[PDB]
Amino acid sequence: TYNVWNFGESNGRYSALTARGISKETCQKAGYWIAKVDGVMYQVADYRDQNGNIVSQKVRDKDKNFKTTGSHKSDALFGKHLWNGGKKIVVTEGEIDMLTVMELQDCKYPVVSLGHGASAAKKTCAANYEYFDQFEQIILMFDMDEAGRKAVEEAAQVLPAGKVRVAVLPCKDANECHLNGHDREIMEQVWNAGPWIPDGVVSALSLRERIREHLSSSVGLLFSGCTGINDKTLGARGGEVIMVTSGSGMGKSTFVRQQALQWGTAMGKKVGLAMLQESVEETAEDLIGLHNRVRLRQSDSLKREIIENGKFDQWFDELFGNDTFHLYDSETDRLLAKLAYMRSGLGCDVIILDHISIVVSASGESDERKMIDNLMTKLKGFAKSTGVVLVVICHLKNPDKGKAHEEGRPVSITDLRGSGALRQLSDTIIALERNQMPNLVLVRILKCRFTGDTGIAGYMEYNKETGWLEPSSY
Amino acid sequence: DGVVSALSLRERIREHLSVGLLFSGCTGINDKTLGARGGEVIMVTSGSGMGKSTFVRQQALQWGTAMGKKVGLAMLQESVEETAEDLIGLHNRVRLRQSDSLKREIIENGKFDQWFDELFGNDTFHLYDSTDRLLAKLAYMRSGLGCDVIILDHISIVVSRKMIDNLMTKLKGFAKSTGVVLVVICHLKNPDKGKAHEEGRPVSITDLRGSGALRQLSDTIIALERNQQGDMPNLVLVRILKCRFTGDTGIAGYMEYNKETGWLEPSSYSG
Amino acid sequence: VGLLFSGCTGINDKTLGARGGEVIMVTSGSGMGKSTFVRQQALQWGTAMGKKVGLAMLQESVEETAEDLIGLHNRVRLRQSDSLKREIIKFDQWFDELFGNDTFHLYDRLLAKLAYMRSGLGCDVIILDHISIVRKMIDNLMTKLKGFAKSTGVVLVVICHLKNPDKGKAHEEGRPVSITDLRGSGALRQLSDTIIALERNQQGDMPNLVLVRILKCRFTGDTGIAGYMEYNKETGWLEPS
Ligand SMILES: Cc1cn([C@H]2C[C@H](O)[C@@H](COP(=O)(O)OP(=O)(O)OP(=O)(O)O)O2)c(=O)[nH]c1=O
Ligand SMILES: Cc1cn([C@H]2C[C@H](O)[C@@H](COP(=O)(O)OP(=O)(O)OP(=O)(O)O)O2)c(=O)[nH]c1=O
Ligand SMILES: Cc1cn([C@H]2C[C@H](O)[C@@H](COP(=O)(O)OP(=O)(O)OP(=O)(O)O)O2)c(=O)[nH]c1=O
Ligand SMILES: [Mg+2]
Ligand SMILES: [Mg+2]
Ligand SMILES: [Mg+2]
Repeated sequence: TYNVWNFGESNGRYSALTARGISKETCQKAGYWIAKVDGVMYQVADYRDQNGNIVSQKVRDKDKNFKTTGSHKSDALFGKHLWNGGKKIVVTEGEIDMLTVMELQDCKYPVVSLGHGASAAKKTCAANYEYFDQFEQIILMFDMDEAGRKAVEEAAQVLPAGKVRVAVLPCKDANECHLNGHDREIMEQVWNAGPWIPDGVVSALSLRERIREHLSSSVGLLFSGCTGINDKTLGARGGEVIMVTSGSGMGKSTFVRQQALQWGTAMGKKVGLAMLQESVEETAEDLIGLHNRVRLRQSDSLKREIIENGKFDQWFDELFGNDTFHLYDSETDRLLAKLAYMRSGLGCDVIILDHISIVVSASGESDERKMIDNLMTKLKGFAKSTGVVLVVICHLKNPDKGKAHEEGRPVSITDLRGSGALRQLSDTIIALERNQMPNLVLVRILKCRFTGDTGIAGYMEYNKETGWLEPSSY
Repeated sequence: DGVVSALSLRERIREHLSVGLLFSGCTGINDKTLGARGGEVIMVTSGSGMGKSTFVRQQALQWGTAMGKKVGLAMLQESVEETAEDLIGLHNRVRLRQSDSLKREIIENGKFDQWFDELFGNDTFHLYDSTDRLLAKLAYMRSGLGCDVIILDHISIVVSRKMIDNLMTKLKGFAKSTGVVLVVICHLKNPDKGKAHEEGRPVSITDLRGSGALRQLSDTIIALERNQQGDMPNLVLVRILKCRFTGDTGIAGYMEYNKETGWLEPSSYSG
Repeated sequence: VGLLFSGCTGINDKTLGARGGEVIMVTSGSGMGKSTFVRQQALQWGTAMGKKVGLAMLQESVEETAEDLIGLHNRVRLRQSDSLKREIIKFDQWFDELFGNDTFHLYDRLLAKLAYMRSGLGCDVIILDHISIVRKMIDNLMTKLKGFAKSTGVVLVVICHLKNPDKGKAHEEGRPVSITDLRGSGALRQLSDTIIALERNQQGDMPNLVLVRILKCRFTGDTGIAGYMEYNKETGWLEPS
């Protein structure tokens, strides 16, 4: 705080470092020494300019604190003044790493250190562009941490290209490789380092193993109720978005719960339901009677009879014997956190997002379209990063003229309600239509990205006594 | 001052003029707009699921092998393994992704490595893995790789009105300074009256999402249309919408899809 | 009367040509031919008029806008014929025929360059090719250019664009460009002196018949349909019919 501390007025001494692994000759060469002020021994490093004049002290205690004695610039490097050229420099992260590298080479290669570290490296590298122009190769030697990789990624932009090489280490940095006897690896990473490879670009030649293992694993997961759906779309796949549409009360949820039953029972996949039309008391209740080929909630006489005889526990045990059903009950930020907890932690493979029109209309926004677009692209980014089968349910809008959508109207692809990016970022669109013959439902495949065949996929019938979607003939 | 006289400019004009890249399939394009040139930003437009990626992938495949120029992709929409498998299947005439029993054959026969080194044997193709960071990556590809064709697969997911105008001015300044051939895919807006774009509706230049400067800062716009719920779903119509260098616009030709192989090949059709 | 226009000879029949101190705007859509129409007036005011012309190609480079002039003066579509670009490389005789004088001055912060072209060079026709790459920043720029044109008295021709129509056909298919269709703000139809619009049926029977519309005139005042020009794809000159 006061001024540059002189070694005479602070009882200075140039000695070795036993617990770090640095002899006294390298500390005599650089200028790292120890003062005795305020009783406790304080270590101190010296900053010089390009000429060689002392500009700053840096004082560290026994409990790893920092203390600048005065004006701290950004164009001041720890270890810069000793060299004024050369063919190869090694840039470190901390300050003991410079002593570590100059210990093992007997002062033969120019080694500099940063004055801020990895937090403010871009500021001290942008102002130091002119010092690195007189050099021929630059070897960056940072930590093997997240902040170290971020600093070596973001600090190689302001430097001249073609000279910046990055080395890897099995330690944290150079000092643990100096302590643990790994003095044979750090001497090879200086002379032979890794060339340019920024994250984001991938060469087409060095991709053989990933393409080899990628066509080995997924694929499959057939549908149910009809054959033409699997004849045209070839099932549901990881990383896709299948969007099922209908009118009002046309059977857009019954088909999805039937597919959830077939995918949770016949194939053994963990299924995560996000039902927002009803509570969790109902969407786990109808599956019992649907597996037992009846209508459970739609008959009051059978409810008391299965309460009395104890058959309800038998029906609960024969269905939910495995942990294959994860329910959810009802901002748009925490819902994706729930889906990430269902995908990463518990391990779901089929995630159903029912009735999306009450997560874009229940949020307070002035403009609905940008919110729908941002939600859809963030959900697609989630489904592409994790790679999970994701079914999403949305609705239709009002026609301009003619019949209504709930009386046999053939739907078009522009009838999706809310925006026009619901069909641009979805991977399969299935529409269900019927006419109130009140049970003849037809399936229209509007868009398929995997195959190409669209149009009428088939016909089904809804059973009013059991609750299944049976295939018909017509 | 940075003014330029037209008197002391003789050698710069003489050294400048000392056709360009051609399109594969629908040979009425390179007769009408006279092929692709350096410093161009080409726009590709169609409806939802009409074959924009399918059309641009064949152009990448035919500019990566028969011309010998470096090709840089940017698949912002999907993973690089999918587009790599699609390129490998498309060059060897055999539809690979949409066949399950054929993918497991070539990994155990050992001829997959015979397919891999035939087309990726050179350092031609360079893939990208998913605002200013993407521009920095593309500028790094152009500087330290020297690629001639750069493909941007989906511009709608880049937007996370003036934010699109600034991006388009920045891409135009990049393609003007570096002189790289840039291909950009963009989408159409929701029609408010009549049929949809997927049932053969003539696409105008008005239908562009986001802003209105997508047609004021680009050099050429190619639209593709095809009747989806119709009699045949593969006969496409190609429409040139704007060309600064030639000017002649309109209907170019017709192509079919060839469901077995996947090559967009031209065919004959009167009207 | 002042400066005359070459092609569409109903303009100087209606607004009596251009005059000093004016701000001329050409408003058309994408693919209508705004740069070719202003290029022709740049060519016809540098050799037949004898006036110093200051260009500002903010949209294109300086190599294309010079080769375009060299080709257009010699009746040859130059930049699009590959065989003729290597046949003539007689090129220096074509070069010193129109660049042998000190008439044309191209351009590769902008107002300082324009004030240096007016003061230090003596240019009387300043052409600004693209304005959209530069509500406050547009109107402030228009008032600064208006104060500059009032202080100096230089003819100024600036290209701007049209907005996106919300109902009906587009501007590229025969819709008449009204006075409302201007981007940025509403001061573009209040601070200029004349507005010339070009209309041509792109997706039509013939794409090479442009109609010219006058939208405003502070001297004569009469507006409406001017005439009809053809393009002559072999040559490239907009000629009236
Ligand atoms: C498809 C179909 C449904 N139904 C009955 C079963 C159910 O009681 C009801 C539809 O079941 P739901 O799936 O609950 O209705 P929905 O999802 O279409 O409506 P919403 O948009 O509000 O979510 O109609 C028939 O009777 N015949 C049929 O063909
Ligand atoms: C071009 C074409 C594609 N197809 C089908 C089969 C192809 O595997 C599939 C590929 O279409 P895509 O290229 O994936 O469609 P897209 O990229 O334009 O749409 P998006 O914005 O969602 O990315 O389309 C046909 O059936 N007939 C055709 O003529
Ligand atoms: C006027 C006219 C131009 N053309 C052609 C010649 C040129 O290739 C092109 C000229 O149009 P441009 O002058 O380039 O149009 P623009 O400047 O308004 O738009 P932008 O630069 O953003 O694209 O059109 C014709 O074919 N017939 C015509 O009548
Ligand atoms: Mg429902
Ligand atoms: Mg695509
Ligand atoms: Mg122009």
